[PDB]
Amino acid sequence: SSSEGFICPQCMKSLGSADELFKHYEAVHDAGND
Amino acid sequence: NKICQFKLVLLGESAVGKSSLVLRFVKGQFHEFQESTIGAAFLTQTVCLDDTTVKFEIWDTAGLERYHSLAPMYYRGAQAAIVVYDITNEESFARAKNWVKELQRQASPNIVIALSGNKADLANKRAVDFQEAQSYADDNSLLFMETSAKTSMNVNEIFMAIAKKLPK
Ligand SMILES: Nc1nc2c(ncn2[C@@H]2O[C@H](COP(=O)(O)OP(=O)(O)OP(=O)(O)O)[C@@H](O)[C@H]2O)c(=O)[nH]1
Ligand SMILES: [Mg+2]
Ligand SMILES: [Zn+2]
Repeated sequence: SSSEGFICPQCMKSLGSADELFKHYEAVHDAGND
Repeated sequence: NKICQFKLVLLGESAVGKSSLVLRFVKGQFHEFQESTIGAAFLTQTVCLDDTTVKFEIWDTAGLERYHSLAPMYYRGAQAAIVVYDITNEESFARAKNWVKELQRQASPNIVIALSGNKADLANKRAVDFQEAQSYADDNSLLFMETSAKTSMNVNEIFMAIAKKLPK
């Protein structure tokens, strides 16, 4: 797991693109959902 | 003795030297051919002061404008920031002020902000006067130093200044 890239700062999940990161973050870390 | 952990974020225009600054601090290294960051890189390093081990969890963000909207994800819950400009580039200093503003408006109320005037080894090509940057820092309670990731000038010093100011 690369120490650089579109890493989620909350769980350190490495995602393949910025869009996948935004998607991931909103599904798992924002206020239950949205 | 005790250990204090803090999330720290590096922000600033592309090519100002954010990844170089942190590589210097973390690894004691510097690359002339450092690659532009894609997204953000995670690094960590400690300082010690007043019996306290201060551990920085560092997010080195990509400065390119296309990544602007990702920055808030990385400075969410950040207790410290370093906004970096290039002393040979007055426009990079204008972009630095706008990052400082965004931080004032959108970051945690407790954030300790440092301002780095980087590439100070190139002082013979200076575009940004020291006292102008200092005046801006003083007026906004920013910690300001001119640094050089290349020579190592003030690199440890700026991170130590942050540590001092952070609630411990
Ligand atoms: N002379 C001099 N060159 C520096 C200094 N710091 C960084 N550089 C060089 O400036 C170029 C860009 O540095 P980076 O660390 O990659 O800049 P960055 O802010 O991380 O750029 P992005 O990741 O695109 O946002 C590289 O060639 C570095 O070697 C410095 O203090 N003095
Ligand atoms: Mg970089
Ligand atoms: Zn995550």
